[PDB]
Amino acid sequence: RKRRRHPS
Amino acid sequence: ESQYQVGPLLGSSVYSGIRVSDNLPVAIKHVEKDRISDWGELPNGTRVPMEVVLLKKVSSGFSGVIRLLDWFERPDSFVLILERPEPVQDLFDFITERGALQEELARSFFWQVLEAVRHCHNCGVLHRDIKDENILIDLNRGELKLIDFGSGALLKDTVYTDFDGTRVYSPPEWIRYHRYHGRSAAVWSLGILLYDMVCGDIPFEHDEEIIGGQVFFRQRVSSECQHLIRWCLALRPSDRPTFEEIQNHPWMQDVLLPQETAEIHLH
Ligand SMILES: NCCCNC(=O)c1ccc(-c2cccc3sc(C(N)=O)cc23)s1
Repeated sequence: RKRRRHPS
Repeated sequence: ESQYQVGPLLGSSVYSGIRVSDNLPVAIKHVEKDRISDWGELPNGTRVPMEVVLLKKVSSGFSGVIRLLDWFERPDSFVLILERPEPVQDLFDFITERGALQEELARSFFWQVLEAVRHCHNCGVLHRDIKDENILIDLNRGELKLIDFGSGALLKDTVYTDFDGTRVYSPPEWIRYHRYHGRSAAVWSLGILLYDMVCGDIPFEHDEEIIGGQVFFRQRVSSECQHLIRWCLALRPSDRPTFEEIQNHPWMQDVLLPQETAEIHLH
């Protein structure tokens, strides 16, 4: 899988 | 401008700073008035962003939260002066660099985050954006610190129908009904966080997975830790544990002290 940030 | 020396940018708008007073390392957060959704009143009835209200309320002395040292109003923005530990790394970058954390380290970190969220609740503040991105590690002290109250609210026991937090950490009842209670929502996000710590990434990316309530462990995780995560990620809010039941869970016993955690895992 691809680990990433997620915005607020 | 004269009270602090401004340095270069960190993340997006927060800059490195030094307090001229005593050469203390600070962080200088700028918030555009035009981009602020929720406004509050101060104890002296001054109109400020909710972020400042919540930061003032949690800035007692318990250092599991990044404290607001000072703030300024400008014509089109507010400037927040926050403490800056050095050296620091956020828990998102730490997990990316190191992968799935050992259970001992995950126990220490998760415990400190629990103590910081309880502190927020004790001061009448609901964070509403608990995730690895919103947690700083002081690498020398082995102390975690909560950041970014910009999606926060005053804690209430009645239902919330608004949310500006991270969707992939939001609970099933929000996805489905646009409805949640603060405590049971916070426990859900802490379930995501704990999975993220022991498995090296968050369990759910899509709404279907969030409301599905199936938790597949992609990494070796003890049965005690699997049970705690499954319990925090119960579909029905009322079936989730209290902060008391989490911290009394068998998996959470014999936690490392911050300095022990730094010596063993960070140095
Ligand atoms: N892939 C590298 C990204 C680099 N990024 C970083 O290191 C950091 C970004 C910002 C940091 C920070 C340090 C001290 C106080 C506060 S308060 C606050 C907030 N948003 O409220 C953020 C911070 S740390």
